[PDB]
Amino acid sequence: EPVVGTGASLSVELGPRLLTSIYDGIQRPLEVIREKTGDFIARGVTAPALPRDKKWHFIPKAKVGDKVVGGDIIGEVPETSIIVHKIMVPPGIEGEIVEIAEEGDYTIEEVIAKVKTPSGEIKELKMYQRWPVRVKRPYKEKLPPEVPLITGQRVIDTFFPQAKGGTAAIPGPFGSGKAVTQHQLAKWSDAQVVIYIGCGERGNEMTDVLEEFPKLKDPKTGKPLMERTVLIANTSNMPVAAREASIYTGITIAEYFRDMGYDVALMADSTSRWAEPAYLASKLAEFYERAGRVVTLGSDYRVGSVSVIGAVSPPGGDFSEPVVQNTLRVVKVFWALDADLARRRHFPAINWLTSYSLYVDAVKDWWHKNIDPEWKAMRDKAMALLQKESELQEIVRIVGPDALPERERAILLVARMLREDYLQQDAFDEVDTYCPPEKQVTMMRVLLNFYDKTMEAINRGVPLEEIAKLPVREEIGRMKFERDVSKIRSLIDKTNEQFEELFKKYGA
Repeated sequence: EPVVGTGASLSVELGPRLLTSIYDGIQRPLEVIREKTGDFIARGVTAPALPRDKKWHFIPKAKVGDKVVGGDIIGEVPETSIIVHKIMVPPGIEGEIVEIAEEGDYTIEEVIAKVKTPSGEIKELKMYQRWPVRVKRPYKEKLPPEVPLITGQRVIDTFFPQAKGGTAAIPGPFGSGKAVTQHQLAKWSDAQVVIYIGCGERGNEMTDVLEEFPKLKDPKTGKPLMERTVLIANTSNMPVAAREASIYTGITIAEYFRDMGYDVALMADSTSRWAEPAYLASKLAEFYERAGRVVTLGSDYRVGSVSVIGAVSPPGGDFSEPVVQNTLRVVKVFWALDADLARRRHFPAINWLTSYSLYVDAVKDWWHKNIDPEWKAMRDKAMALLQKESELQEIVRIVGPDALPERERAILLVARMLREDYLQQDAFDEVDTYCPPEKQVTMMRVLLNFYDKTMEAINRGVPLEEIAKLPVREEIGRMKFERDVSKIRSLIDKTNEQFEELFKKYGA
């Protein structure tokens, strides 16, 4: 073993035709054959990765004379109907642009540019580039969690935010119908690009993909969702070596898009031991370490991100070890899908007592500045509400509802509303399949004002049975189905008037 270095350098190729592509853990097209891993390097057999014959339209964005550093965008190629693919000087390369393509059509092998480094080396630049998957793509700076990744799902966006660049986790195997939140996240999050790692996929869980996935429309555009997605399959008779590798391959394609200025979401998908602890906590850590929002390389000042959502399919129902206990230490957000919520058909079945996100403080300020100054104070009060509900329910189990004073009945009432009116969301409703930021905070105020007003009326000796059947209530329940946000907002003044009436009819 004369040679050295730990690896052959498992490169990935990064250029046009990533999107719509379906690869495996090392980057070869659909329906492919067998590799081998280890301490040392690895071997292969055959495959290509981005077409060498496909002709791509290249628009130059720089003239001969321009000084460039690694990361600068020298050209643009429209890849799909959605993504403009941005062509960057590979990292490590700075100089004078001495020669540059004229707007036209080229294959990826062509030299679109040439750069004179300061030693004097002319360096040849094509529309694609290579990177060692095991090595984190560099950037200028890694910014603090700060901008939320807007999911359009109320419980997530309000109670358990994901930061752009953050890391979340989520139970079970992705491609299954006990949850569709997985899918919902992938299509609604305001990332531009999605990197999916479908993983361990079984028996006809690959046929779920190749058949349906290219038929999926992207709700923001009505174009294939695939046209802003890279797909990375981890099936059963593939080697352990192309599974261990995959997340790295994936996160690297991820880094490549954020380097463009994109926000990308990356979704991973363990199954019954995603490969076959020890120090293997580090191997996972350093995967998740590679998530982040960054000032990208470039001479312009450009921010991109890779936020990671990781699915946690355990050995089963136990959710205690191995992969499960370790992953939760690393991640900053857990959305706990709870089969008992699912059985009561409370969807999304995210348990509000046991999920958690450490990015609330991080993101409150985006919410306050751009959407509502009252955001954080509100989610807080809502949660306090729901926490109280949790406790009263324990007791009411033991002693029944008759024991309860009005005040308490008022709280179970409003909690209940909070649960059915806000936490519950209709993934299948044409309006409620997505709840924009401005809508979440309005709905929130409506409920919380109802609450404010409920207690007050109670403190004023109004019967709760009166409030319970107050008309505005039934409208509040339907709220989520209203697309016109200010029709929703009017429920506040409406709640007020109905309540005023109720003070009158009891006078005092």
